[PDB]
Amino acid sequence: KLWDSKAQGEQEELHLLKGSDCNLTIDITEKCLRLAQRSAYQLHTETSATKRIQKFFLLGSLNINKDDRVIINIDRFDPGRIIDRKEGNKSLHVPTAVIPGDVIIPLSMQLACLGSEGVSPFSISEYYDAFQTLTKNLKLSCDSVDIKDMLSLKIHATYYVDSDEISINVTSGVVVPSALITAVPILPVSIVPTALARSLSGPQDTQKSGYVAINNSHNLLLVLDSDPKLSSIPLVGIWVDGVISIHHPYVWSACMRYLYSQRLTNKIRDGSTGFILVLYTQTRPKPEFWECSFSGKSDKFLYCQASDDIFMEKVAKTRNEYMRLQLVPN
Repeated sequence: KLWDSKAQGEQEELHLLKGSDCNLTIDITEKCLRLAQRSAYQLHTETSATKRIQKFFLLGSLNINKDDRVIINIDRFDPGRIIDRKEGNKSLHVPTAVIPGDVIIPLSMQLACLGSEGVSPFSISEYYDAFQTLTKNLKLSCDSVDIKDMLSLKIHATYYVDSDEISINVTSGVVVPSALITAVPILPVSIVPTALARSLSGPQDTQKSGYVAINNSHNLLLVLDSDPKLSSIPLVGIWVDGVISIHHPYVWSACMRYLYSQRLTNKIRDGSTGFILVLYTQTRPKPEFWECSFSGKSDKFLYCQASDDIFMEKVAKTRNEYMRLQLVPN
């Protein structure tokens, strides 16, 4: 045995939305929706044979509240640019300017023909391809763990304009990995007191994470997520700093990242054997140790949509009105 796996506390079940009661909240500022409708109507009037389906992007920020409540605050519309790689004749549709920290939400909107009770948001023809691309990015990324790389959200909006007001039915849908991480508190393991370990047990509310290596003396060495030795060094887990508890969604995101990464080719401890998590919480001077395991289906995902009507005055009252959407999964 590489270390002692005896449980020192209650088991915990990890998932992205566990702390948030499986609920994902979306707040969209009525101003950015109004800009989206304006652009859609211009497009819809610039050509007459093309059916009215506009292609835009919305831009948001990811925020996590007092009680681990995940909220996406979408407040910027960006019509986007078209670029041509010349691989295929069809031109490509891309956001205007991808900002680091921006949640990119593809926005499709169309004027409803007569009446559409059935709502199909984030259809499989486009959402499915987008989510395949998303998980492909999640498998190969070398960057720090980012909660934004863990979900793919799209919005379909059906709108109508009359002389008095603009009315819009907004259906917003998201997909995300379903994997639950089983976590068991375990007894502390000796860590080589390197400079990283000393700075880690020391004192900003910025999350950071890394990976866990082992040396000849069977002592644990903490490693940065940017260390080039990671490609073949034997890895047994991760370290995470800067959260209040294990229920913070950043922890589930880091666990998923460790399990999925194919840049780490020497993961001698994984989900079947159990791997180590060194958690440097903000409420304790020393880290907590957990053994994590997973045994279910690897490529299964959670998804859902929400929809609501909104009625807007033609004149944008100088308010900060917004629309709140929740998560109602299948």
